[PDB]
Amino acid sequence: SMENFQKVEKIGEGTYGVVYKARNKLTGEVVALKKIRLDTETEGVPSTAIREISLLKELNHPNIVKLLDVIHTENKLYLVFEHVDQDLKKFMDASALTGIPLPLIKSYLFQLLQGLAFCHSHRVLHRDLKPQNLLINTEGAIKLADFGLARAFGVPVRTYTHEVVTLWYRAPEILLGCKYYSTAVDIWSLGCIFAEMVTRRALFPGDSEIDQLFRIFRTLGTPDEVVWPGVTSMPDYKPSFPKWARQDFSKVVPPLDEDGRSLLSQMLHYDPNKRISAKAALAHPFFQDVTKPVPHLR
Amino acid sequence: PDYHEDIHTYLREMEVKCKPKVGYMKKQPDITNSMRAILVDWLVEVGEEYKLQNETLHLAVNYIDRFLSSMSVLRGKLQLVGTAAMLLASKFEEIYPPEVAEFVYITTYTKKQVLRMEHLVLKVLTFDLAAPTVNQFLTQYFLHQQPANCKVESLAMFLGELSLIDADPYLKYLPSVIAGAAFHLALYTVTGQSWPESLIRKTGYTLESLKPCLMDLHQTYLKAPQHAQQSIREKYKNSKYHGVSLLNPPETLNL
Ligand SMILES: NS(=O)(=O)c1ccc(Nc2nc(OCC3CCCCC3)c3nc[nH]c3n2)cc1
Repeated sequence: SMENFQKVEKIGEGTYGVVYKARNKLTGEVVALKKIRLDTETEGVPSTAIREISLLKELNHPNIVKLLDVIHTENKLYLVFEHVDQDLKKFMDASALTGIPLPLIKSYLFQLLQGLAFCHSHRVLHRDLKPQNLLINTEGAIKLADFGLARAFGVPVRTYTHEVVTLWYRAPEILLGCKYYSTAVDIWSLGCIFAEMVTRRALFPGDSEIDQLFRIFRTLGTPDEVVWPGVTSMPDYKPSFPKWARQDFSKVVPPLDEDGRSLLSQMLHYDPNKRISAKAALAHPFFQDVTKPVPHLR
Repeated sequence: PDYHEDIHTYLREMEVKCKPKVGYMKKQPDITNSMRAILVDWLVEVGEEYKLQNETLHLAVNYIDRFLSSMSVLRGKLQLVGTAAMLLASKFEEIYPPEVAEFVYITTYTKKQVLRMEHLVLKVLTFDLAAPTVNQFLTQYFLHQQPANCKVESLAMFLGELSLIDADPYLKYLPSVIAGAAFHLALYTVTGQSWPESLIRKTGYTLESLKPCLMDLHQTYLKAPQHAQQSIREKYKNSKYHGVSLLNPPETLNL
């Protein structure tokens, strides 16, 4: 089964299992192998694998990581993916002293919004967008990866798992305990990442839920009934919350110009209903002169 | 609702691919529709015992029907298929699925058997478990009520769920069509209203295209207190579903 693959090295561990770089000996194709240990006498095939596999078989898109095969023993599960070259985080670290060219930031956000609009159109929530889960290749592509936290949703949504999204990228409606969250939670994460592509540090680096909320409030202002009808009724809202004034966005990500700031502000809207969809964002004026340059490093 | 139409269109495509084989039971040497009814009813019970989503039930039934579309099963192993299917549906759909131990307990078989059957069901279905259900179409149709009515909703779910029990006739109807029939029937029973114009625009279905399903569903509804399987009726007596199974079906539809 695994006979035609030669392991090269370990890449890392995401939500579940282990990923390795390998090569198809017969075709030359370099792949990413997600290795999942099963057993019996325990829980069987993990819900994360069930979800990821079934959803990734439907989501064929240039900006979504491609699932090639499932090799399924009684003991081990192996997801075979197309190998992508680097993750966004490592690339942002490497851009330490050059910066990332604006055309490349704009290309990446455009592509990310494409992959995300395709997911949402196919009733999939990603629920873990962060630079580590975003993969870039030598031809200028970026792709959504690690669908281990993804799920299929309904219209309208019902309550889904609360403990969702890596904290820095986690939307305020999750933080404030709302029983319905939806597609807008992925847009929030992408807004956080847009900002991060520009400054090259996380926009809201909290170490706890309250810390995270307060970092959000200090930047965008503390939400009230005017900006976000319903906020004060939310389960983990507190009247004791400090009431910070909203920062001018030109100060939130200083290198961004008018169009970029507008787009960012619609991605970071408190009210999930008012937050821009990935679909509507593709036609933002920010993107009028978008191109797809190869990355400028490697 | 930036995606309501995209999602509906996509579900309409997927339900055709996810469809079970309509005549599979004639090809089964050792099991019948009546045996399937018994199994489905028991799953309704498991659903209630564990407070599972109605969606999980609808998915588990889709997995069983697609499994039995290609795999011959002896009557003594039919409950093992149903258990693995419900385990798979729970892992996919539930925030807190029951553990394997709980499924072993609720059945007859070993943990080893259940887990091997799980792996078998995944192989046969080729891991394609994100299937459209009557439930997924109903919740979108519910958006077209003016105003929203809890009795209409619960009764539509009740009718859509009864359709799960009887392979003949319901295997021949798509989930979107069963959902159409269930929604009109409920609306009519409760308020005297009909399949709304906005749903014709959305779905392309009229009362004419829904009619054969409706005639079947209306008969199922009238004969429901007399059916050998009764778990859905009991389940829907609960205040959680507004006691809708206590409501009287209409004598005629006048379509
Ligand atoms: N660190 S890094 O910059 O050196 C680098 C990173 C990732 C990859 N390649 C790659 N990785 C995957 O998952 C890796 C996995 C690791 C843990 C976090 C979730 C993602 C894939 N899944 C399909 N295709 C994949 N391709 C190459 C180099």
